[PDB]
Amino acid sequence: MRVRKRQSRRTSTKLKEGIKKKASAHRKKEKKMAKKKDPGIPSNFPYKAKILE
Amino acid sequence: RIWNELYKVIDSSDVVIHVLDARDPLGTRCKSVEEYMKKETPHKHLIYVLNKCDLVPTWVAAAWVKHLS
Amino acid sequence: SGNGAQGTKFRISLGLPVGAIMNCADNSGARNLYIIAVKGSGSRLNRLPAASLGDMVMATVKKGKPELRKKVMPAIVVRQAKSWRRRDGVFLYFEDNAGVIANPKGEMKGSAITGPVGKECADLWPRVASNSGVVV
Amino acid sequence: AKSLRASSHLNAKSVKRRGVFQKAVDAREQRISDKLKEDLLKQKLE
Amino acid sequence: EMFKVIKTGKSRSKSWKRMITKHTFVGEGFTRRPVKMERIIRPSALRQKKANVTHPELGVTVFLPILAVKKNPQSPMYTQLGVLTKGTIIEVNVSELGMVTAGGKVVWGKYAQVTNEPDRDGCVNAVLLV
Amino acid sequence: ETKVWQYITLMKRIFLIDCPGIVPPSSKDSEEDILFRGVVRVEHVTHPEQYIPGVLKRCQVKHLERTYEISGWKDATEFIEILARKQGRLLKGGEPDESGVSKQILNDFNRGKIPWFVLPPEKE
Amino acid sequence: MQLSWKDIPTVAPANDLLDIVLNRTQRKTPTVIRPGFKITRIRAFYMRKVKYTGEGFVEKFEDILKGFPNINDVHPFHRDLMDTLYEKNHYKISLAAISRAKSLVEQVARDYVRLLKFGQSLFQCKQLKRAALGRMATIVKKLRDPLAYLEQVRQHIGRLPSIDPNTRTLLICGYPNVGKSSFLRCITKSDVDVQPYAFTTKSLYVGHFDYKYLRFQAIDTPGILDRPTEEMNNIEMQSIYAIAHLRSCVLYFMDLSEQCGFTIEAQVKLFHSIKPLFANKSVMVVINKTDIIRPEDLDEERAQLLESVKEVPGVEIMTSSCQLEENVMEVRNKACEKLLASRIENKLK
RNA sequence: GUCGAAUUUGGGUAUAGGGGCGAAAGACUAAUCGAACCAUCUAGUAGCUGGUUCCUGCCGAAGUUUCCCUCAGGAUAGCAG
RNA sequence: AGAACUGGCGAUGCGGGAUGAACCGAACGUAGAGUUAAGGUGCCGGAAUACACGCUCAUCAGACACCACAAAAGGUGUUAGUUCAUCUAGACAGCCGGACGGUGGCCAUGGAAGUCGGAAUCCGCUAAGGAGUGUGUAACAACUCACCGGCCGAAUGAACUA
RNA sequence: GUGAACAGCCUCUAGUUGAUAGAAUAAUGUAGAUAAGGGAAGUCGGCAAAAUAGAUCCGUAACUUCGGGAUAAGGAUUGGC
RNA sequence: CUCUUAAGGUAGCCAAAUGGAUUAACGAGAUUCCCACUGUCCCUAUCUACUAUCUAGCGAAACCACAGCCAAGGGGGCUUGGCAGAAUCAGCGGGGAAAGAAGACCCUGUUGAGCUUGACUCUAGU
RNA sequence: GCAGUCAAGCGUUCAUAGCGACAUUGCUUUUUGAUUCUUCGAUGUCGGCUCUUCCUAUCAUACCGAAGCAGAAUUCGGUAAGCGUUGGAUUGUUCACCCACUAAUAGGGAGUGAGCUGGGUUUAGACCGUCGUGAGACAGGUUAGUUUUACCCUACUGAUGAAUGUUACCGCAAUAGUAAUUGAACUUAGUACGAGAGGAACAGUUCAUUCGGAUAAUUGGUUUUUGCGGCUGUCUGAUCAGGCAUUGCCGCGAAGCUACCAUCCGCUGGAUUAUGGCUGAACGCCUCUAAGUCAGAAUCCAUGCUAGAACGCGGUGAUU
Ligand SMILES: [Mg+2]
Repeated sequence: MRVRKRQSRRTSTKLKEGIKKKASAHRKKEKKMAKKKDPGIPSNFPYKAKILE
Repeated sequence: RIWNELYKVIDSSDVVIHVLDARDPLGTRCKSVEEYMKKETPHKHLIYVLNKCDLVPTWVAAAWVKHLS
Repeated sequence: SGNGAQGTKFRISLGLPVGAIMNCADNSGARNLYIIAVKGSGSRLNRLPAASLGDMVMATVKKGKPELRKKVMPAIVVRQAKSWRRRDGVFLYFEDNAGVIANPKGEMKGSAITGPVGKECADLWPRVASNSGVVV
Repeated sequence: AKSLRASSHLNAKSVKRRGVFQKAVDAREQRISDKLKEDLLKQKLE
Repeated sequence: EMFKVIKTGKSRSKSWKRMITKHTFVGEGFTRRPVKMERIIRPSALRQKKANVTHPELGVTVFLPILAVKKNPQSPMYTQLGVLTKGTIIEVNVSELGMVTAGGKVVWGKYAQVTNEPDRDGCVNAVLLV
Repeated sequence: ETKVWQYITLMKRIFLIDCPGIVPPSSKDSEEDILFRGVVRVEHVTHPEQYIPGVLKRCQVKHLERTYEISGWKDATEFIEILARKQGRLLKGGEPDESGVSKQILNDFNRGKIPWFVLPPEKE
Repeated sequence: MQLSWKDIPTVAPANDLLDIVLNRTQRKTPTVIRPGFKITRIRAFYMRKVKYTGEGFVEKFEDILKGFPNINDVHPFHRDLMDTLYEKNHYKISLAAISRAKSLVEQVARDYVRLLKFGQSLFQCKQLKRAALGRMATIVKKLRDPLAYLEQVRQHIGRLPSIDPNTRTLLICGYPNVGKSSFLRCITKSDVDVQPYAFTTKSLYVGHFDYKYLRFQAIDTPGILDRPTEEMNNIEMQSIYAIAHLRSCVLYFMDLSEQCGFTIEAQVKLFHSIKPLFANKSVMVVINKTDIIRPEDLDEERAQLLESVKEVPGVEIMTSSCQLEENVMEVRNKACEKLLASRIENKLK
């Protein structure tokens, strides 16, 4: 009945630049932390036997 | 407030002293605090004092000091 | 509106703000009552609670027998001293404020009430009417 | 306390209205129409 | 950090004071210094007379009294101040654990290193140095 | 009077200190006993007159007679009344001010103007 | 209080209790705070949060500490009954653990309200408040079993019959299936099962009835067996305690009929083994199902066993049966007569 | 608050600037006093706030390196012509 | 956080991201014609309410910085895939019957017979049948399920990925 | 004249009619007051109002340096012929 | 190098009236409490004199980049929307580099001095 | 929080190279409600008088499910902010708690640091205690101490105004707001519920609390009607009759104003949140849901009321 306020969808330029800096920091951290069987023939293929030969 | 001031003066005093009214020293005792001084701070002496002797007969103060000695 | 009163009470002018003194009206031995709260009082900001004739109210015994002192007890007003419009169509007011202590159930404590009792109070508390030797 | 807009009290009043609550207004409107016709005849007579 | 700038007097200009913001083992014989000479401060609420030392052997953990702060890294003047700060070694009364060195001289004290930061919680956990 | 502690010096080798009076709370504190000990200011008590009877429990009758020097009282109500009459204290037309005289009675009991003391325990 | 403590605060399992407490703390207290707020503001916020959680836990524990009967110093009858039912020692240990958890939560809230004042950063106050809430949860986590036991005994203790030992009473006793439950159903309005199987009543039953312008409460008991006062269940011990603690003419029903297949000599042996309990009770034996046996035809050898019941002066072998209720009125009249004759003599003394 | 007194006050005279006076507040000293006013040195001292006036075309960088206990103050390679 | 180098600004206009210290494009004399970038082509706003193939009903989706903290999963809300099993000597579901006998197995006893309490849990016959998955009696009884058999029939079931 | 009084008010000789005004009496303001019942429950706080006020007579306590408290306090009266 | 503790029953030995500082009076000094008292309040209402209102005449002051409708985004003006009809009169104190004021409070001066000392250089006087 | 254990998963041998969700073990002051008469340095101000507005993380009111709910009473959970959420004591301080009423005295934002206020940003006076040879501040405390709107603009509450050929009357309504809330006495009833202890609910009636709009019919208050009568000083020669004493005072005092300090009133239809069902596949069963659909909250929209676009509109009379 009484509609409640919805969160704004605006880009929030400040938040955009902050998310970009946080993404660059997370990428640097994931790069720093990085230092530490074939599927086979799929089923239901009509010509599975032909590939074996 | 006065309790925090009491704990501060007790921790800051090398030798606490406990005055007692001559009219009724047994009723002037601050019991439960002397046990805290005995336990948490054994080094503290907590010597008794008996002021206002003039308001009571001298034999009464003499018996009081003899009992608290 | 309060439990132990027979029937609903019609509105009448208030005249007993909390803390008002009132003379004792019964043989319980209290010399005067000092109101401290009014049961059923309408809560409001900045509004001091006040009572009226026939209302129950807690009150300490400001004077009287020492045994009754140092305790608050329920009390029913028997006189208001403030003008109020009776439905019959004539204003009236008691010579002085008065009341009587009573149990929360409303049963009377003293054997009898001294002095005239307001009709509105006797109609609301049957025990007060039984203990009242003079109605109006 | 029940709200003045509460559906239950409104339905109870609507059920109560069917009887004397409507019959009284009906008889009142009938008497009013009769008095109006009488006032009209009193003017038309003169 | 580690030194709050306490201010005093009707005019808070010099303020002549500092106060530790972290737990400290003041010692059994503290006997608070008189306030006029009191520059550093170690408030009693932050003080602790015990630590939750845990013995790696047997998996047991026991609350035992602290005894002394032996070696605090990062300017061991903090060790003179008794600060623990997640890594300081501390002597502890290990007699409750039943340790007994060879030769029949029963042990009643052993080193222990605090792990949990005192500032973030009131408990003073430590791993026993076997 | 001792709102806060203050440092003091004597001989340069020792520093006196004082703190506001402590009253370890207990269920046995027997409020009226808290009043007889002087811990409470008598001026603020709602009913000074009701504490009067207990002052007779401690002080000997001969001292209260010699001091005031009103005497002949019983139950302490006649005490307060005769004291308010002889002292000139009274409410207008004309009842004695029993409460104000009771305030002075409690103040004298707290200041030691009326001698009193608990009996020391008997010697072994 | 006494007399059916139905006012117990409906204790809840420790998991649901901690959940309700954390929810009430998150909902009632203010939540939003920002790093830019003054450090004193964040400190007062976390202090109010910890104090609210501690006060809520203290209230939740105090309501249980106050609403429980406090079995000790209530009455020997109710004390022995609750001991036979809820294992009195465990019933005390549970509430003692409740009080211990309450004192621990109090000490934790106090130590954390004291430590919190010195926090120099929002993260430190946040970690301190989280540590206090987790200590309170761990204290609640150890209370699960005692809280469930308290919830069970509350569900059982809240439906116990009302009774005042000082008030007039008349106990009933006998072998199972004798019809004592039918006698209670006939003598008073209280409903009780009358099924043929032996122990139709696993617990005490009560039933008020007026007589001589005076109230009376018949009290059926859940059977008794001839065992050497050690091989017995709480039900039989709870019945024996109801007799030992309750004066005023306990009734010892008996049935000579082949139904209730215990030999009448066994009934006399049980009456003799229970004889000492009745030293002041003014025993009134009441044969049951007389219509199907009519002991006037009883063999003289079996009748001699009734003479052994007569060795105690106070016994009276009343006759009664459910099929002829009119005799039950005479039995109730004799019981109330002996009761008044004892009580009036007790009052004049 | 005081109003018979260490009381209030008119005129004259003496105390005049690192001085005078002060029942003492750094209080008064001509609407200015923890040091009054007038004219000269004097357009003092500028670490610094402010401003720095008409037009067009070409070229056109800087925040980086040494040297004083050291911020400060600056000297020095470098950048452009 | 502490060092090196490559770049924009500072000294910088112009087009777009509704605008913006950094984003994308981009070599600033005055104009005409023409061709383009980023960014768009329903209106404000110049340009297709174009084409062809797939998913979305959200009780405030979405056009969001979203290859970043909440982000680990939960939804019987949808679509496409991987793996493991049954099957006209009958796949899932659907309706009916059996679900047996030492036996009411050994320990607690006013009573636990599968189902208030503890350690085992076999043989006998079957197509199968468990000292018993649950409902309910004081116990029993009875109902019901794991699995089989009776009837139509053909694709069906489970775990993960997108 | 009234009045204890050169306390307050009116009048006698004498001196003035000078302060910008006309029309209504909105809100809100400055100054002076009243108010049914409670009488400080408002406020940090009896902040401000109010209450006794002159005179005749009774009477006046603790303390005290014996001088004071003191007009202590609490009480009866005040008109006119 | 030994070595430290007895006091008795309501007022005492007593020192050549008193053993007082817990001191009387006095105070535009500050503080606690009681009687009367009353609109501080319950709960505000009314009256009077003058402003405030229109009018006859005279006639400023502060301030003034320009003038003033708002929501969101912009690391009162710019962007997207809601809107928006001359001129105006009386209350108004929510906002306006609106007056009024903003200071108190934080920091550096190489700059002025009121003061102090076995800080340095001098010095009346002795 | 610290130390440890299994592993649903991850990962070149492979979890035992390493990690690891959900769980779990040992400690933080006593298993007989015993104690807990602990309260321990916030260096920084927070707290209060009038008052508007917004949120749910809902104390109460309204509608529901569960809980050993037989009743009453009570706990949790779902929706729900439409209306309520009180009068005070304590400063030898108040980052607080108590009593009493009420259905309840729930938590938060703009706060209102030029609306006013105490603690306080408290400079110039002084004293006590600390430091320092001294000047002075300081581990402190007390005392007394001038920051003074708007007539400018805008916002809000009221009030005029040329322009619909002129004027006057009666009208419609887009728009913005909106209001009523809570408690309790009869009957049901001493009935269901209970062996008792007590003790329901719905419909039908009747009063009360807070708030809002109105009026002086009656009571109180208010007096410049200076209306009437009286009183003091003084003056007009005395009486009568009159002036001043800043409305001189007193007793009453109409008209007006005004007080829950007096009185009246403040409503009746739909769509919905949680919930309970219908039919009905998805999935040959089932299913309140996928379609449709019924009942239901103080909710939303309406009824009604308030003002009426001064550039929204209609009818009517006169129109020199
Ligand atoms: Mg039976």
